[PDB]
Amino acid sequence: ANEVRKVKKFEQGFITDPVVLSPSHTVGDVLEAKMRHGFSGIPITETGTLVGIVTSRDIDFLLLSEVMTPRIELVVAPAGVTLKEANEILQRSKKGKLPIVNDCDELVAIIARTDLKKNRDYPLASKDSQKQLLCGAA
Amino acid sequence: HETAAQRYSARLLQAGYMADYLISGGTGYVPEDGLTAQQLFASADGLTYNDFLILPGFIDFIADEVDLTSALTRKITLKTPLISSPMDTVTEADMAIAMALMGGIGFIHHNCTPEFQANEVRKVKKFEQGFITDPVVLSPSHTVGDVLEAKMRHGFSGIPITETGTLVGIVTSRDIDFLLLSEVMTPRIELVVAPAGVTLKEANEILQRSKKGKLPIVNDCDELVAIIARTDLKKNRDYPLASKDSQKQLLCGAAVGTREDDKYRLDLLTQAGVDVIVLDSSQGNSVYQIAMVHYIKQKYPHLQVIGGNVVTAAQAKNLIDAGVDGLRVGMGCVMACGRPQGTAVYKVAEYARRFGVPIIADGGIQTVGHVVKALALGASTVMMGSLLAATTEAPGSIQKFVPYLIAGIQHGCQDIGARSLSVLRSMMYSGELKFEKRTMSAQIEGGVH
Ligand SMILES: Nc1ncnc2c1ncn2[C@@H]1O[C@H](COP(=O)(O)OP(=O)(O)OP(=O)(O)O)[C@@H](O)[C@H]1O
Ligand SMILES: Nc1ncnc2c1ncn2[C@@H]1O[C@H](COP(=O)(O)OP(=O)(O)OP(=O)(O)O)[C@@H](O)[C@H]1O
Ligand SMILES: Nc1ncnc2c1ncn2[C@@H]1O[C@H](COP(=O)(O)OP(=O)(O)OP(=O)(O)O)[C@@H](O)[C@H]1O
Ligand SMILES: Nc1ncnc2c1ncn2[C@@H]1O[C@H](COP(=O)(O)OP(=O)(O)OP(=O)(O)O)[C@@H](O)[C@H]1O
Repeated sequence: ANEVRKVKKFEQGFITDPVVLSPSHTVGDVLEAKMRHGFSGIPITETGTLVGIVTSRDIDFLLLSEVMTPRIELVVAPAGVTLKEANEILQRSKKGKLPIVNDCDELVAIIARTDLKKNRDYPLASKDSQKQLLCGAA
Repeated sequence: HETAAQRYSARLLQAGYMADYLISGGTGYVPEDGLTAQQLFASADGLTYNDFLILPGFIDFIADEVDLTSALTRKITLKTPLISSPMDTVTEADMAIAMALMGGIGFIHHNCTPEFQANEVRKVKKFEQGFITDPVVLSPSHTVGDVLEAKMRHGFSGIPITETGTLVGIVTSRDIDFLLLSEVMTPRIELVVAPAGVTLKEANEILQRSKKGKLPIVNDCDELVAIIARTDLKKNRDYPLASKDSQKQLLCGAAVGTREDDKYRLDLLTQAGVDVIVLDSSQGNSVYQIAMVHYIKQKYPHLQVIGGNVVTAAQAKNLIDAGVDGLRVGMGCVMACGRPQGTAVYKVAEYARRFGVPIIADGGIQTVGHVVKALALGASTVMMGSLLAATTEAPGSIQKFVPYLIAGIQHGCQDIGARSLSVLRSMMYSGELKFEKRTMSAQIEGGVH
């Protein structure tokens, strides 16, 4: 059921199933996640999908808990956007993450700049009537 | 300097229990067992490092108090008794920096155009630890494609920019990832540049606030002088074994040939500021090497000169009294001349020592045991050969690898019971250190084969 959920929710540019950490978290248990999942730019709010980001450059000189980015991030997707619009925002912003936030002013999805370097046109879409990927189960 | 009998009797009296100090001094008797070095080489069998052992002594210090300070030449001194050999397969500007940061020295090889060797010396003298040596600066007139490919040429991609060469801005992959333009990238606005030359620990604090990947170093003229990269600040180590000159920058040497065409090579290297010259030659005692020696000492009276290879006291005499300040003691390690290396090192070291001209035991060293030996026989420094080839510095990393040899030498000179290589040699020449020969049956059983 988890795998199928993961597959139905793909969204092309956005990160499927992003990791949010809790502002009540000393950085060592974030810094090791780079040793667990490999990625290391983590968005930060109470438990799930507010303050900004904790990112490798914030930690690479160091213990502390939340002496990193408050709610003060650069330009972001204000509700939900086309991938082509976020591609232009990343160009001006130069930063590596781009949050998407809802009208309640909380994170709802996130983008990574490295994936925007490599996303493609897929005319052979294989999408359902709800415009998201088809998948099967044995 | 105190003998095993002096140290045992004194250190026993530090713990506590007469006419035993008054009837034989601090020499409270020890058995004679094994050969002094002068006896070992008396038989006129030509020994090499596999043929003898050093009978263990009395230990009264930890394996981390074995001072390794050695002397390279009459005036250059090193924190480590190692050297990288002047070979194309071993030493270039990268390994020369790596050796000096490990307290040794490196000699840049000479199998090249004279200009290339002078450039590789210049690259070593100007190291500065945290800063990027020889940064790449691009012109505001270039189209971005000829910057974006440099990432395909040199691999890095945060290029500082100004009129032709060492600031008006920067360009980085983040300025270029989405696209060809000619100039649209970050103009002068930079988040806390260094206004002049600064301490590396100050730049370490500036990068923490600034969060950017590059930190320009500028001058009161409002132009670049150097640049720092964040990735190097994450990793730069302590190097207390400094190997620095009086001007507080790295020592390095250069090999030169002895040909008539080499006064020009020697000029370019002395203009690049090289600290020491090794006269590369298969046999050093030649009229045109003694001419080359007299020529250097007549023209550049500051430059230290290490005499090309010898294996006899007669060769060592002719080069010393020509004025050289060192000696590569090694030859023939199929050619009809040469000497067994262990006998060469002992005989040349024992001769040179009369004048104070330390030697350099180059040739056929392939274990840390052989290093400890070559240092017990009289060599002041050991020149690591192809042992360093197939490391990542060779044209598994020299910075990580040299500490192994250091700890090995220290453990050795601890079992021998000598607290510092200078004491090891003093203990050898005074006949306090005892040696043993080894039949083939005694080394076919105990290692080696
Ligand atoms: N916050 C995140 N939550 C979950 N996965 C993420 C997250 N950030 C990065 N990833 C994973 O890594 C990929 C993007 O890598 P990215 O360039 O963002 O790494 P990074 O955070 O910059 O890593 P690093 O700091 O080590 O360079 C995504 O496709 C996804 O697989
Ligand atoms: N959208 C954003 N707006 C503002 N600041 C951000 C944003 N995303 C990340 N940051 C912060 O900016 C700095 C740089 O992070 P960024 O994602 O741009 O690169 P990075 O993950 O450090 O990349 P890299 O590790 O490869 O050098 C960090 O302090 C980070 O917390
Ligand atoms: N401007 C430069 N000129 C010359 N060498 C440089 C320069 N910038 C970086 N380097 C080289 O690149 C190495 C790594 O630097 P850095 O991590 O900052 O690369 P970068 O500019 O961020 O490259 P990239 O954007 O591809 O990751 C440095 O140790 C140095 O050897
Ligand atoms: N010292 C600086 N002061 C201000 N801006 C700078 C400075 N150095 C670089 N920049 C700019 O800041 C942005 C990010 O540069 P940065 O050095 O962090 O990227 P980078 O590390 O080279 O790229 P990457 O994250 O892929 O490794 C770019 O627009 C760059 O031109």
